[PDB]
Amino acid sequence: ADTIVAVELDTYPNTDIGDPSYPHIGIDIKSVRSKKTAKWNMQDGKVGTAHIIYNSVDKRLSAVVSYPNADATSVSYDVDLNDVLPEWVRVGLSASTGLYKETNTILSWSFTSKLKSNSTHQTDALHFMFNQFSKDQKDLILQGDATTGTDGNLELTRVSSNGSPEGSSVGRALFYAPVHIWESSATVSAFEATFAFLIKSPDSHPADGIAFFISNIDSSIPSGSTGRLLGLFPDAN
Amino acid sequence: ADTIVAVELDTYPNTDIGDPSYPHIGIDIKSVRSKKTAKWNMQDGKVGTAHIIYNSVDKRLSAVVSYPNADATSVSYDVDLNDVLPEWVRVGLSASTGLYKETNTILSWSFTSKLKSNSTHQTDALHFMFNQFSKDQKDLILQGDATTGTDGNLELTRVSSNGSPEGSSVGRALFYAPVHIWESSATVSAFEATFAFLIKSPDSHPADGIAFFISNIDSSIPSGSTGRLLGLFPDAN
Amino acid sequence: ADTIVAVELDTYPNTDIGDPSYPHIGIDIKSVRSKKTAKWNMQDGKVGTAHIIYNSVDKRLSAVVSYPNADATSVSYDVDLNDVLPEWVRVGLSASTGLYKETNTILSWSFTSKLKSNSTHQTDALHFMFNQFSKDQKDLILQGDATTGTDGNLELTRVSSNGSPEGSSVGRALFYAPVHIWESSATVSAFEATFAFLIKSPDSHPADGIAFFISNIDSSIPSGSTGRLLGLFPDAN
Amino acid sequence: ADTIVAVELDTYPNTDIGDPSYPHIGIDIKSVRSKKTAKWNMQDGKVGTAHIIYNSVDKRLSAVVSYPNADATSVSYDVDLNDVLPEWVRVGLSASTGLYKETNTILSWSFTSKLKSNSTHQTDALHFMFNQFSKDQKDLILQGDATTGTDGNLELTRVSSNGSPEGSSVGRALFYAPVHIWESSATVSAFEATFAFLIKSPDSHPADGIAFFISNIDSSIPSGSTGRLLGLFPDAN
Ligand SMILES: [Ca+2]
Ligand SMILES: [Ca+2]
Ligand SMILES: [Ca+2]
Ligand SMILES: [Ca+2]
Ligand SMILES: [Mn+2]
Ligand SMILES: [Mn+2]
Ligand SMILES: [Mn+2]
Ligand SMILES: [Mn+2]
Repeated sequence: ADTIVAVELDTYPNTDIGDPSYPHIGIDIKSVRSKKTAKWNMQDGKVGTAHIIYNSVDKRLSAVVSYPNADATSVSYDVDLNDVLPEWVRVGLSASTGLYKETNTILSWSFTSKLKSNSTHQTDALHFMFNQFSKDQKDLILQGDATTGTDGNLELTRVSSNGSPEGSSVGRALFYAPVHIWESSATVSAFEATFAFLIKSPDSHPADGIAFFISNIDSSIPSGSTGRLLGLFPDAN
Repeated sequence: ADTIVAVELDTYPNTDIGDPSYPHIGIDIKSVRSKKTAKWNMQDGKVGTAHIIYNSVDKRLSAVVSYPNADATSVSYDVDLNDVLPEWVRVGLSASTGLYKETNTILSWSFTSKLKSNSTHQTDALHFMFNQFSKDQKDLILQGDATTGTDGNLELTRVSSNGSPEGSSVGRALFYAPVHIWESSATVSAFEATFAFLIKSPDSHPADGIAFFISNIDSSIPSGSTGRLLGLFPDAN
Repeated sequence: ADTIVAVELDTYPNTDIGDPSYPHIGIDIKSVRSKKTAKWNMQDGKVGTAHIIYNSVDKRLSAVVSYPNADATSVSYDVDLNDVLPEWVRVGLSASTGLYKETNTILSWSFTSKLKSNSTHQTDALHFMFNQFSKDQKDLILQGDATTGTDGNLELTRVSSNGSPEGSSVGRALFYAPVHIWESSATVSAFEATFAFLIKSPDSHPADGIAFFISNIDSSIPSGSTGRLLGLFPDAN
Repeated sequence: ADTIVAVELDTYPNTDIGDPSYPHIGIDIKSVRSKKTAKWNMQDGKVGTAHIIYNSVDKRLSAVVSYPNADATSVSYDVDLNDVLPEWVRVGLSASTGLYKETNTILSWSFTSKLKSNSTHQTDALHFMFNQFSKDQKDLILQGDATTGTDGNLELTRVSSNGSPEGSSVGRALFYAPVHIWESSATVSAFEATFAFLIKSPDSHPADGIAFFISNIDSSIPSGSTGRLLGLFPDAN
């Protein structure tokens, strides 16, 4: 009733769980215990951009977190979303804070996803494009402390009037229209997403990080999703 | 609180209103009293396909209802949706029946729509692709007697087990995610849609017709939307 | 100077090479000796549709040849196009005949391909859409006996005035604009293509088959590309 | 044999022709004598972005040249490209210099274009995406002094090693694949393009300007296309 696949950006390495010793990216299937991990070179206060693709033919969850001038960090995990995700899913954004401070602002957001059938070709599909959120932003489902329009951006985490990334925070947002994972006569399916993000830390010990996650249209933030729980996974591991 | 712009397919010409004397297409702004009209050559039991575009620069509501081998029928009206539609709209499908019988089945359905901002370029946008509806069809909002999956199609109107188009009927359906008409820093906006439809009449006196309409996320079928009221307009004219 | 990756549709099983004992699909890297194979259930005179995807993160050449009502046939091979294809490639269509007769008509043709950079996001990319070829068809590069506009279709192989698939034939066609495989600051690349095809055989012993292939902008049909050589590979194996 | 429709960015107002008295934008059909004009507020050394759309239903050439924080400048002209452009066209970029200096660098470039037929729906079409040009840039046709990869950008005009916009210059570039304006069974056609540009002037008296133009696959720069001739129109007016 509340299951999710997440692609997470980890700034604050919680050794106690199983994350490497520095900032890392990887795939989480069912829990905080990411299945695959990788090391990315944090650039505090710098502009970033994430990417993520997959499909049934191959069924391989892959990611690419890039930085300008800086070199690429990727990770790939083999999994059957067919077996994991609800036939119909929802797409949103999560970011987190707790003891540590950090900014979680989204500049641009893009989502592509299609479904190939038996009939002939070019069956079903959907796209959502973002470069600036509004005070309106009505085809979006925000959770908790997310803020849209702050500075004309999707700000997952709590911010002040001067910047000052707040702590002990948590919220998220998902596109209105559900998504279609797999189907009766579908033999070739696909998903594509990219997203620029902006993490800012006055501290050298930045918060927790960000995260792009897939779950049920019903997905809700659990208890103390705060902290390293990036509001993707309850206390279970 | 319940306003709409509609592109309608009129099979049953109700002289009493203002529709020409044979089947016609045109633009309806606020009421049944379509603003522009045109004559299209009905092909009962044959496969059809509608199209419709517009934008602010130009602000001209235009349409093209085609038939294979058959020649094109188009109509164009000058209007300010900026002035008419809610800043945030919804996209759906309507078809109608009353004293007259006719089929209103959708084979394929496509929706494209984008928003150009000041920042730089390629700001906001969305796409929805359809070639076959499901028993599921969960990212769709159906109204009344619409049926999804019947034969793997979106069937706006009431059908029997042998075909037999039902009469005195009415229903519709809209994509889940709202749409974004105009905005703060948007100076160049656009909308694009095409759709194949299938109207079937055992009778020579076919029902009412079909209709592609834009309204509020709140849009609901009025009283006796049945008949020529194609469930787009209440009794007001 | 003349290298290619091909996704081929094999109707006429030439045991002497290494193809299974019935019609099959698979990946060919450098030669006729396809690297991966699979069994698809031919439906002579019936409408078909092929699909094919891949990318660097994963680097896995995958395919899906479907038939309506009929079940799916797929194959997947792990390869480094980065290491194989010219930084800049060309996209076309090949089909073949020799001792055996068969039809090789294309109804629809679709090509999607993009390149993700370091700068920010949504870097480079291209699309080409086909549902009917012309007597014109000017942004297409046809080779040999291919015919465009015959019946408003791309007909790779030689046809008569009554149908009568010709034999001992060979030709192909590619989109004008070159394609961009990999690049300096590209860390996330992708390719997507689908295509409906129509193979017709008065005989029970149909020709050779079809094939979607990637090569150099310079790609030319070799000697006796005819036969099982599907005009993709010279005599080398 | 050499005809063109152009959307031009005019920095250097040549009163002697018919351009207003300050920088302006407008539509040129057959000649320098733009048919429609409008006033845009130049921002030297600042980042800009142009847009342009049209189609048969409506047949209205429209444009939007925007600047960040700054307000929009648009122009619209009614014309029959069906009657003017070759059934098959080419898409490129032009910029100009002469007595006056100015920079003409392109950051991003985007092209969308489709063709609706009788068959059913979603007939033909093409897309080209740009955010950074290469030393390679092989699916592009550059003319004269255009430079690709200079700083990872398409630089239409002649630049030095320190910047120093050169004078008395002229060149352009077009996408490889031709374009399809109108056709046999096409009743609903469309074209869409946006583009960010960067004009830089050490002087207060900047060169000539930029220009997005449509012509024949054969289009070549005429004599002294230099100057206000923005290399779009020969000496004829
Ligand atoms: Ca952690
Ligand atoms: Ca009527
Ligand atoms: Ca063979
Ligand atoms: Ca001038
Ligand atoms: Mn972790
Ligand atoms: Mn009417
Ligand atoms: Mn073989
Ligand atoms: Mn001028």
